Amino acid sequence: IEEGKLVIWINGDKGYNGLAEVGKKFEKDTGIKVTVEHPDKLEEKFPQVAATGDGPDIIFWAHDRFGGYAQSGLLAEITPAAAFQDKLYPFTWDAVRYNGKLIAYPIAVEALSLIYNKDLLPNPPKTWEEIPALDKELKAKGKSALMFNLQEPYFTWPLIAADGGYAFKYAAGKYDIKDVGVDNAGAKAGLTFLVDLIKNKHMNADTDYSIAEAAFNKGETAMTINGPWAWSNIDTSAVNYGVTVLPTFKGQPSKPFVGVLSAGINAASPNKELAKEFLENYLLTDEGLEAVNKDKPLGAVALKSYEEELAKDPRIAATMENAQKGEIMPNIPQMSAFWYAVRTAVINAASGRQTVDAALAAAQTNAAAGGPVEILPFLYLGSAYHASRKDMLDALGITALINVSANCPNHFEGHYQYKSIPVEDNHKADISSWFNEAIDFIDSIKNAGGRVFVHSQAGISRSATICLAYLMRTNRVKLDEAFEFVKQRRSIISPNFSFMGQLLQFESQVLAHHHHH
Amino acid sequence: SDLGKKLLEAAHAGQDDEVRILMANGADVNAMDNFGVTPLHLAAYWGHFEIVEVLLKYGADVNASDATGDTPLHLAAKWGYLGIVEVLLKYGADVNAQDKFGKTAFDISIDNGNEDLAEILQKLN
Repeated sequence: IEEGKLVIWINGDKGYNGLAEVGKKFEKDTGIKVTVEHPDKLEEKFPQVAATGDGPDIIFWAHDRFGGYAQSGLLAEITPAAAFQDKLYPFTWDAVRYNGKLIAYPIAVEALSLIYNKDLLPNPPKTWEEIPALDKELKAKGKSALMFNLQEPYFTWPLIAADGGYAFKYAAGKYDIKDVGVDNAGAKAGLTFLVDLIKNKHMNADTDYSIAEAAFNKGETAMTINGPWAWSNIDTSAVNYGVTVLPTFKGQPSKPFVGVLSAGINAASPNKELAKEFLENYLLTDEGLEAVNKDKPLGAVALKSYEEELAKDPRIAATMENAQKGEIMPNIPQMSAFWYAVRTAVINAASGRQTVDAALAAAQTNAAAGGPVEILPFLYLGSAYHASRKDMLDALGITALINVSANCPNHFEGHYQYKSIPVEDNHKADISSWFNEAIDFIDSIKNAGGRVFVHSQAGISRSATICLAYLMRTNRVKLDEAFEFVKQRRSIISPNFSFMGQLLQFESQVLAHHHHH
Repeated sequence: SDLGKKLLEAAHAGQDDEVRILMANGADVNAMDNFGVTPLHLAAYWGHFEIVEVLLKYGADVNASDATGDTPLHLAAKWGYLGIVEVLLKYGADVNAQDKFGKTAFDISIDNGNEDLAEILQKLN
């Protein structure tokens, strides 16, 4: 960075020019230049440049990414006074707590709401259960009741969590990374209702974000589910719309995820005291947030005094009400496993590829413990434990297994095609003489439209070796490139030294004639 | 397969003649999508009496349960479709079949306010 100046990164979908305007007032009062940038994919650029010791002094992002930044020591701890904290709602400070330390200033509160077309539906439904009957009426007039993104679990979570689902359990100031709540009775009930909506044709499993927004903004559907970032496009569409509390399910509030847009101070910044003065005395004021909100709406805000003004707008009152009934997104790194696990579960349940129970059972284990890893779209790697979990194999679309062991059972014959490679995990086993047969089996399943799960006992030596051999042969790459590729995706792989020898010998066999092209 | 998918769509959409054409050309009247939903399920849910009739005439399973436990009688009872319910029963629909919540068609009709149909179902065992 650079001393005596402040550099701020904030996403391009935010009021960055209102923020820049607050910086100019700071510069006018102090002489301290403030520069606001909005790089593409800044949430990925930040961890790279900040580990160097560069990047912005201040980064704005939803609080959930900030736990990962704080794990890598990329964010400075802040210690605002109790008199300052009391200016903000207590739950927003909770969202920026990591390992007992505050690591950002809360700014705004973001939650999904029910957006409805007042001309098609002057009185929006209080419950999810009445939406099928509403869709019957509207279909009779060439419209539909409800379209929203079914591809991303962020958007289906409010229904799934309503009756008791949750991501990670919080207790005693800490998330329990092994207590996931995606396969409890409440989550099953919510996803079961979502599947009923789809299988009965009230919604289409292929509706994504763009499809739902276009249909609502063209007056084709009476309702959507979306956040404050979408209001501008609706404003342009001139649809006469309202924003309200989400429907209940079994009488329980829908429980959307809550994101707190937050301002973290780079641990490498030489301007930490300046950043704190800017954030506490300039941004987190009625006038500062008003300047940002004018540019692009923040939704609800963390500052009590300004939230009370903004809440006169019912769209913002509704955002805050849905947030009160929601669940703060856990800020722990294990959430990346959660998002992938639950994304797969919802897509599989919405397409009928898995039952609700099996989809959520697989996602539960994936999020709380681990699971088989994708190597290529048709090739997956894991353990004998995974080979006993039909729900976890089905979740990946597995149609065939290579059992690379002498002892491990085949649990599901007649559901999957099995291939046996009977070798031991030791220095005497000749695994390379099975390479061609394994590769031919993988390609055979691949070209029939299937997917292969390769496993051993631990999924770290015999099965990893077969996957490495497949990659080297199919892509004409060296051991070191394939190994790094697989290690990146299943970090515990560790082929025994004899297998590594046999793979290096295979490498010179695969590439012996490659230098001519 | 291909025709089965078109028959499912036409049964949902209420396209009488398309249903008949697809059936004449070999569409499985017991076709299933990934939810185990059949054309008779969709015709009953969406209120297409004539499509329900022709499907049953040519061998649609009146007691098929989809992957979630719903029978066609369950789906018709949700909306109080008395004509459809009557022809389902005539073809042997089981009034006592239970969905995934343990509810019969009678319970389902009350749960959606169709108590005129509940009164008729109550006299049946």
